[PDB]
Amino acid sequence: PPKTPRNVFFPWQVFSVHRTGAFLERRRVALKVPVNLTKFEIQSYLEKIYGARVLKVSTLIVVPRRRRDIFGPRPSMRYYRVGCTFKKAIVTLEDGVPDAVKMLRSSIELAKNPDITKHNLTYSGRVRAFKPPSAAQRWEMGESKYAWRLPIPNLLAGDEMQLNPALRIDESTTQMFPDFSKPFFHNAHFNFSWKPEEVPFQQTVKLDITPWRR
Amino acid sequence: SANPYKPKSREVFHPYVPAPEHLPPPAYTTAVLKPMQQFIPKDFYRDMRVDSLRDGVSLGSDFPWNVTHKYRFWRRRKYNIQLDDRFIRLSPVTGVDYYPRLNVFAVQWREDGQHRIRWFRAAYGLTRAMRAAENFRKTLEATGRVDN
Amino acid sequence: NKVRTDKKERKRAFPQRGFWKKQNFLQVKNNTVRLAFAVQGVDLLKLKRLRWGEVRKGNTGWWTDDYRSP
Amino acid sequence: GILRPRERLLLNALKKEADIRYRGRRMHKRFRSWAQQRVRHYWLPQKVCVTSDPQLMDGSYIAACVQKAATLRKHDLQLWHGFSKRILELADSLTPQQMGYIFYGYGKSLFRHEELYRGLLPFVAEALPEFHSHALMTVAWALERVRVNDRAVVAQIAEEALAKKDLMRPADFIKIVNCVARMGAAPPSLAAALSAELMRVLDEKCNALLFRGAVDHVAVATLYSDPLRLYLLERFTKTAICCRPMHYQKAFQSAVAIRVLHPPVWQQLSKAVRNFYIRLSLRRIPQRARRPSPLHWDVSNALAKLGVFHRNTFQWGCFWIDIGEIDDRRQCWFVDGPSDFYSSTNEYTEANKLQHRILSELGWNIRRVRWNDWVQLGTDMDAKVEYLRKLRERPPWPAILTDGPSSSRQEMVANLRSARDVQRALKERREKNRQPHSLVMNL
Amino acid sequence: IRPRKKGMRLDRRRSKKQYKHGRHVGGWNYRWLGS
Amino acid sequence: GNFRIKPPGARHAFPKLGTHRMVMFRRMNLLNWPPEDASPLHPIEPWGRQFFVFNAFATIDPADWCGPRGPFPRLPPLAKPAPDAATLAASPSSLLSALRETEERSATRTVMCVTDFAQRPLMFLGKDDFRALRENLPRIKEELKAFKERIQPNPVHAQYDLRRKLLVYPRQAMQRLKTGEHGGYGTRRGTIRERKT
Amino acid sequence: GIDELWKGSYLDPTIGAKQKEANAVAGDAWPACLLRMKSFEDLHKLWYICLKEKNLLMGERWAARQHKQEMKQPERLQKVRRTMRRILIVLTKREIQQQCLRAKDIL
Amino acid sequence: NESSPLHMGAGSANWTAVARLEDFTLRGLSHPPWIHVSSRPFYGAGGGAVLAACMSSAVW
RNA sequence: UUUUUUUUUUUUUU
RNA sequence: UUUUUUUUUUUUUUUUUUUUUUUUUUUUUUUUUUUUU
RNA sequence: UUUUUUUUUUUUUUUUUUUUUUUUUUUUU
RNA sequence: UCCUAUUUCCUAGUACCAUUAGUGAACUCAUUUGGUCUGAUCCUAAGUACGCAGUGAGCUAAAUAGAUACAAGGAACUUGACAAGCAUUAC
RNA sequence: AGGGCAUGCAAUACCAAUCAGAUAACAACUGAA
Repeated sequence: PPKTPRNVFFPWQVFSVHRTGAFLERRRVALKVPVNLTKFEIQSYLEKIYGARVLKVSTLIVVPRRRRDIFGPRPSMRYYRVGCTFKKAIVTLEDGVPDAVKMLRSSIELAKNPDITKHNLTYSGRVRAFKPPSAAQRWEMGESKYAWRLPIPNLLAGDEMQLNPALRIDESTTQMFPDFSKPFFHNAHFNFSWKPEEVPFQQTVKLDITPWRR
Repeated sequence: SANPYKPKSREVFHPYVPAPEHLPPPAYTTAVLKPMQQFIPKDFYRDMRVDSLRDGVSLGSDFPWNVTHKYRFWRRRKYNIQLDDRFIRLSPVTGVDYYPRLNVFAVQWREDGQHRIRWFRAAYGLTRAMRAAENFRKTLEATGRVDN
Repeated sequence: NKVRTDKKERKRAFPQRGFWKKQNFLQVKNNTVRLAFAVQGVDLLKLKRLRWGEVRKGNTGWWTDDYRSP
Repeated sequence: GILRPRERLLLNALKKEADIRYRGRRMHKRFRSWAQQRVRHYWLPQKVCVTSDPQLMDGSYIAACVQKAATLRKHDLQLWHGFSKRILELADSLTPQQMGYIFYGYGKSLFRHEELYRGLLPFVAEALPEFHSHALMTVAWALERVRVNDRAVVAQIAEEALAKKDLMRPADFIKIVNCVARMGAAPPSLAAALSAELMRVLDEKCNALLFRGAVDHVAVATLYSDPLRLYLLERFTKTAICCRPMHYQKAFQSAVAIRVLHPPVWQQLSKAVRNFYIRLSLRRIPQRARRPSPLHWDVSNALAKLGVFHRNTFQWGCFWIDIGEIDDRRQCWFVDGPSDFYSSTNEYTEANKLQHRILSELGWNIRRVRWNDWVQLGTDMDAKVEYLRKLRERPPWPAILTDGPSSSRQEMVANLRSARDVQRALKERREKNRQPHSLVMNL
Repeated sequence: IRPRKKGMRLDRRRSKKQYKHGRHVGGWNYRWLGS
Repeated sequence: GNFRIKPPGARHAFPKLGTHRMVMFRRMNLLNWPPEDASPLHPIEPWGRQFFVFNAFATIDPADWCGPRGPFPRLPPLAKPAPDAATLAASPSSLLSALRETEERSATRTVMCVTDFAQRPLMFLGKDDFRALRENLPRIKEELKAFKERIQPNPVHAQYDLRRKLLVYPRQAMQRLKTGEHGGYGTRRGTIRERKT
Repeated sequence: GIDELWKGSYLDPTIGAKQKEANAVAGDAWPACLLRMKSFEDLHKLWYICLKEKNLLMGERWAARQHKQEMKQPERLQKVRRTMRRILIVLTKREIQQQCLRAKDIL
Repeated sequence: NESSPLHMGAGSANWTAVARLEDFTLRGLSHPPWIHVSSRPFYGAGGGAVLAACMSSAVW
């Protein structure tokens, strides 16, 4: 399309909301934009015209698939496409957005319920999902495993929240505490990557590559 | 094949990891560890833990587990378990071998300056075939048909 | 191919006795969907089985009507 | 071609090693990015020569030169002092724009020279009406950095800002407020008016990016009213994503201080809001590398000789402690310095007083040691030990920190000069003792 | 065309050969507009 | 319930791998089996068997009972009727709310229950039953010990040994590998070659 | 704000069908007659108003397209397009005047 | 016979075909032929003000 | 096969 | 022995290159010419 | 994490593509 | 005052394009159930503290393609020892 | 023709020895169109 000049007095860009069949977060809205706009330009459009609070803008290229005229009584065998090439934009607003606008709904097909199913499904041929480490999970700016017992947080947390992790353990998916003396698994309760000092000494076994030498 | 072009030793290698010859001393070295005056610089433990594993000898009491941060291996960890230290398909008698595709044991021995190998089908039983091959080698050595 | 352009129509000409059924995988997929709806608390199987003009509130069925003689 | 079997092995192993090595480098690199941004909407079009004759220079020329020097990091005493000398001569022919540039340059360079600030202040005071947003911001920003409080002029600056609110920039407005709060020159009425204007500014012409800059613990608890406090606290939660550790730290500090000083306002917050702050504290916040000062080390040596166990440096939740006793953790010492007090005076800064009171409230036996008092002792260890011992037997400092006696530039200079030689003689004596000097060669 | 072969050939539009014929949909006798 | 209705977050908070995969599928079926007001389950070591004390719903007196119906006769509960449509129309509640109306049961029957590894009901015991069982414990240990002596080894092993000692046991061949042009002779011999100096 | 994108439209879940039908109603397009009498500022504001209406309309259009159904009251789009063209026509004539004048002086 | 889009595009593409000593007079679907196609027809009874005919000769 | 402020330019090297 | 890598760039060394140059972001610290060591 | 850009290395141009629209009086705020 | 000098440095919201992260030759070809089986590695494994995969019905004819077990003789067969056989049997 | 009219077809030829490319310091350096 035509390039955007420096000073824009009569913009022709047309912005619209796109109803996606996948699940979207609370603070996320899906828009349909041209294929000739930048992140910054998109940001400024919304910031100046609409005056909406914006944090992040993501962009994707959408290309329709090929189709063939095969059906009907008098098929032509000709190729075609449905829709048009566009930019799928995703805006991370400050405020929340209702799902009834952004997400689709249908009663005929009960399986089509992205809002209800949330991220439990992939909505595609993804047999295995992917989820990088979380902010809280990461070292930097991450929740501490030992900060709960600190004096300072408790002060803030006055009759308002319990920081003790022992009060939030699921009972239906936890095993009883075994004896150290007795053989036991590591993953049962040890949610870390270091051997506790409580555990007795463990022996080491070395493989024999040439036992015939004995 | 046991070709010359192979290491003479079969031990795990722990080569030295020398540092660049132009960098200054680390930051962790500026720490006062005295009982009276205590000073813990930033990332002191982080730097020192890594630095300790430079020599290659001081791998620590638990070397296989002091660097594997991945939970994949930790998940499988067990305590107070007895384990063997010998592969099932390894006879102590010299000259015995096993073949995966043929699925059979073989005995190598030299007679009159000529190499000869015998077949031992393991279809009837792994232990039975292994013991038969070992007994055949022992019979060879007892009757005196192996050069020495 | 969806476009129907490859030579995948050649084999189909000849007759066949039967074909595989990925029941194992399908079952798993169905189970996962069922679970994903169950955690929210809506029955999918029930709705996929009930008679056209049938109304069954909650976990109810034929068995319910047995003891409920009155 | 073909390679020798021997060589082949070595080359393949070397190659493999390369791969391994490359894999092993980008570990800690998390926050990096190929793309970057550079500010360019501030440089002048005209060309100048820093190394030129100052006499031939004019206001425009000098202004340009000053800023170019600052940007290029050409720290030269011989160069800077000539600039200052020519500026003093041309003080009566400086435009508001030029003045601002000059100020910005000086401040960026951190060129500690009160002689020029003191001479340029009065002319700024007269040209305040013709001043602009940029000039107004730069003046204060420079002043703050150089730590030269001027309650006579800073206040006027603020008043002119308020008058020109309709023409000012949000960023500059925010920075002015911040500066004012740090310098401590705003009466109640001024503070109130500033707060009222700030709230509207923030709520009308501020974004995520611009809002983060309004976060300041020193300012929040001394300038900001309850209505702005609550709005700030609530919007921070929402705008937290687009933040940095520097703002995180400030936020946390703010929270802590609010809790400690203003229970009512704290309770007035919502559950959700509260939870945010609650959870915040639990996270690990990165911090810059820190080490003891020479003064710190001297004090620590004297203390250790006195026979008391303590620590060098350590963090305590949200506040750093200079000295901490092991036998009685409650006890703590603080080593001050020239920077801890305003230029030519011994008055404590607002941040120092706030941190003192917060810990005193929390129950920390806090003691303070000055540098001008310490310097007098010279290089004698017994005098320092006795000095420390006399302090120890005495009660701790009050909750509310007070200022010291009067001072002067002359005295300051004298003290500095005096200390200069002490810090060198002590280093020489320290370094000499390490040399055994045992080996004797026949030759 | 290979790289070696392609490195020693000019473009067809570089010559006048494109204005020496009258091939068109109508036939073999094309008359330019405004002739 | 073993699951939190309308839980927070966008993903499950429990493992979905291994045995847990099966357990989730098994438990999803029954979303209300465990009473909201129930004691924690106590499994035993040898065989998966859990114990828990709960409160059961009341029932109509047998006197007023019609009779057994269907292949699984069961007594009716004791509950009050739901609001009628005429009252629900005037009620300020929404249609959604009105449609979702149910009866009201009375839970005043405290009982102990024993389940399997799968939390499958097996038996029900009351306070009187539990108290009575405790008085016969010493009398049952002696009976168990006395009955333990009547068990004898399995004669299968001895019969098999005697069978193999006094019967034939044919054995067939295995792995009859073929050969190409050249046949085998039981053993093979290698080749000898000289170096090129 | 962002709400404007769908507020008052068919997509709005906080209103009934009667309110949407009442909102759906529209008048005639701005003609050149009226557009000529206005100043630069009024035409500049009307341009943004028409752009906002087009952005709102497009959503409905697409929504309908999704279900393979015709959008209710499709003439709105046409109307807005005509008004947008007429404003620029006016402006362009205004400019051409000056261009002509300039030419004249040079000659 | 392998599939190589790189090869295909480097030897048989629009810019590669022009360098070929071939009969370009033949019509090409996916090529830049040199065959003339006679353009838009004469005018009937429509508005005379809206009949387009030229562009590169008239651009200003 | 070049890793975090951009260019020009000289020697050695794990 | 069949006789095997090095240029862009990084580090070091040697210097009279240059806004084609590092936030007008932020922290810490006793501190710097000539007529205060 | 790649692609882009310097080198290897090539107008050995991958039609409708690019840090590439006439090349700094830029109104520095 | 016995440290190799007690030399401030977390992290600037970030242009355009590629991506379905798991098993599986997923490539030319084509009689194409994509995914099971057919071969080495990747996990200190009583086969990984329940993983992947499995397609109409009926019936003693004979012949043919294969598997297991054959009295005595043991190359008398065939142009030719082709083929078949030996290499497991008190534990 | 009132107004408007993205992009591609490799374009200093409304002129000027030849020979790659945004059309090449001499020479090396060559020629049926």
